[PDB]
Order: sequence, then structure tokens, then C-alpha cells
Amino acid sequence: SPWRLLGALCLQRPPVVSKPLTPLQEEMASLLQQIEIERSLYLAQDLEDMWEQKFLQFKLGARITEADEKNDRTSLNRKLDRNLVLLVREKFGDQDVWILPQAEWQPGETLRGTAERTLATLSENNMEAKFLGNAPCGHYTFKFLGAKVFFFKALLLTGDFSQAGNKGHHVWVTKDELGDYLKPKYLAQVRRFVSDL
Amino acid sequence: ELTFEETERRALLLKKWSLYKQQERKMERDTIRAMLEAQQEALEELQLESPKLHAEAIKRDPNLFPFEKEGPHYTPP
Amino acid sequence: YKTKPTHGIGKYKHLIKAEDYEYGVLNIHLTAYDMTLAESYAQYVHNLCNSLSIKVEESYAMPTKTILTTHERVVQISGLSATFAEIFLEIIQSSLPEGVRLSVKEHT
Amino acid sequence: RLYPVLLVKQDGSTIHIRYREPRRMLAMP
RNA sequence: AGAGUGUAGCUUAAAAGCACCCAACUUACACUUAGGAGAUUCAAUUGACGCUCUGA
Repeated sequence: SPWRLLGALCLQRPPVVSKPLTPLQEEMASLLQQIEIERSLYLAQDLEDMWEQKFLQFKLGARITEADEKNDRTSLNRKLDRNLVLLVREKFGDQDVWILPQAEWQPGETLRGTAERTLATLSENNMEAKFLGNAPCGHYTFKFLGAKVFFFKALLLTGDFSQAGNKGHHVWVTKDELGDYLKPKYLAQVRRFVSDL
Repeated sequence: ELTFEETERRALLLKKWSLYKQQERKMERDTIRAMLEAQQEALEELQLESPKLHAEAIKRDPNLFPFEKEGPHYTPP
Repeated sequence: YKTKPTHGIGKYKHLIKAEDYEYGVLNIHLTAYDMTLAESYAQYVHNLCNSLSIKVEESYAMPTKTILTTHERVVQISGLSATFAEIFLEIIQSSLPEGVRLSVKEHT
Repeated sequence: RLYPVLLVKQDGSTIHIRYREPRRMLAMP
């Protein structure tokens, strides 16, 4: 039977900023600090004042660059405390669905080669990605002539995402907007293999 | 020396962290099972739809031996 | 007794062992600014390993080096499946708390 | 005693460390 | 649309036992000691709320 060969890639951007501590974790931090003080085994004022003013003079880099934008979905720095996933709008001849970046593959090209091609096929940038294994993460088959789509996985080491204002609709989705943007069951189940954490 | 109220608060903190990390390990295990079964059903579908690709799906990428990936920070470059 | 049906009912040494693509010996090196953080992460990774049924051999440490000091830890790992290695490594990546250096180096 | 001192290696990545004599700011040259 | 249907993770357990987590002893694991959380999907053996499979 005529089969429509299609692969894909669920790119993963790891969090550059660790998640902020909950008040429960802050209470545990206080408890561990006080037990550490209890278990501890043995002009300072001027030094403390100088060191605290050294702390005060420099402003710490904001852990959240997200509240100011509210519209920069295309920006690579949409979120910092969580993983990000690339997601680009696509328009087919018979369909128009917000679809994870896919690609067409041939039997002369392996799945790893298809993923490596897809790394720069649609973003036209100099992004640096890393692969773990040939094992995929999700498979979804929708027919009209058979077809299949393989959602793979990759991790971003560094990225020179030039011309961020691309003609595409790349919107970085962490966990929540996946259901909002991908309605059909064949595309709303990506969160099963997306690291929700 | 310590008082009774602080000991009770310590016990409550231990209980609440027990519950919190219990939920943490539970959700981590749920993610593990969910994505593992997703990968297994993906492999089964790949075997069913391609008898010549499941043989090359099991092989490992030889670039993982010098693997390297840094963790998170607070202030990005 | 040898001739009796109950022969060998008391043997035990056969139950004691005193001495398909898979990895080899894997060393995870954890260098950290904090003794407490390094120890906690070593405990966490060891718990993950013995919950996922990973043969862990050693959890030793390198000697301290001064040029402040950085504490080093080692986790030994043996036995990985295709998807199992991927899930293990990605869980480690997503569970690295703060400013710690991982490693997938080998022996020697 | 240990204190939460912020440390930076070469690029400006503040990290909390348990360090004696709370400096609140460290920068490796 | 149809079938299997159904006790917390597992039980030819009947509300239990294993599992599971931290606290201390451990480099660590483990042991031990202290603690912690848990279910028989809703109505009368039956019907309908949820899961898996077979299709579009």
C-alpha cells in the first residue's frame, strides 16, 4: 500500500533558570539551616558591612524575563524555569493545524539523518542540538494511502537563532499551551512524552 | 535547648515534606511509565509498519560516550 | 544422603555468586561547590539507580584539590537498555538541582 | 557555620554556595 | 460504534500483606530504629462512570 513517510522532532530547550522554591521548601531550608547551626562545631562588623554593600551595589540578574514580554512567543527566552518546545504553524492543501515541526523522509535516509536535517530545515539558523538515541518518543498515524508521524526528541546545547522574527509561527510551548494549540487527539497527547516535570 | 512548639512545628514540617516529596516521586514515576509505554507502543507500531527499521532502531548512537551537558544557573549570559 | 531423594536439599553455594546491545562501565563524576549538595545529589542518583534496578558498584570520591575547594563524587553504573539509557540520562538532566557538573566518562 | 554566598566563575552566573564568611558576591578572575 | 472490562503499584487478600517515602547509622547503599501516606467508580447479582483493545 502507498505509505506517506513523515518524521518529526520534539525539540527540548532545558531551563537555564532553576525553578523558584516553594514556601514549603523555604520552611525546610530554614529547618535544615537551624539544625546545621545546632550541629555546627565552632573587627568583623566592618568586614560584614563592606561585604553587604558589595552585595547591594550589584543588582542580581532577574530570574524571570517573562512578565515584561507577554507576547514574545517567538523569542527563545519566553520561559526560563521550565522546558520549552518548538511548535510552528503549518498549512496543508487539505488541512490547517498547529502542528509540531515535521519533515518528509525517504528510505535512503535514516531517522537520525532526518532529524538532523529537520534541525535546520525550518528554522534556517545555526542552532546546536544533541541526540540521545534512535529510539523515538511518540508515534501518531492519521490516514486519509497510509501515513505515520514520529515525534523524536533532542536537547538544545546552544542556539544562534538569528532573525527571530521569522516568517513562520514558531511559538515555544512548555506544557500548558500544548492543549490550546493542538486540538486533535493525535496531537494533544504530546505531553505524554514531553517532560512535564 | 529547644521548646515544645518548635518541636511540634518540626514534626509538622517533616510530615508535610513527606507528603510533598511523596507526590513528587509519584508524579515522576507517572511520567516515567507514561513516556516508557509511549516509546514501547511507538516501537511496536514501527515493527508492524516496517520490518526493516526495528532492527536499526535498537542500535545506539556512538556519540554518547563523551557525553556532556551543563545544568541550570540563575543569571543567563 | 546421596542415594536419597532429598539429596542436596541443603546446598546453598549455587545460590551465592561470590566474585542485545549494552554499555560498559560508566562513571558519573559530580563536582560541586557544596558538600551537602553533592552528597544529596549522590543519594538521589543512587536511589534512582537502585529503584530502576541498575547495578551500582562504587560511590567513592576523588581527593580534594585546592587552587575554595570543590567536592567530587563518583557513581558507578553498569547495565543499560536502549530506551533505558535515554530515560535515565534525561531524568538526571532534568533533576540536576543547581550548578553541578555531570559526566558519562568511562574507567581509566 | 555555612552561609549562602553567590558565586560567579567567568560569565556572570550567580550560584548559591554554602561558604564560610558570607561574602554575598564572588567572582573568579 | 462494538468487546474486555474495574481493590492505593502488585495480589485464584478478605478492607490485609507486600510494595513506597523521609528522619537518624551509614562516603554511600543496605540493615535497624522511629515515623507517613494511601484504595474495593456511581445506583439498585445487575445497570450506568473511568481505562485497554478492535474502526471510522
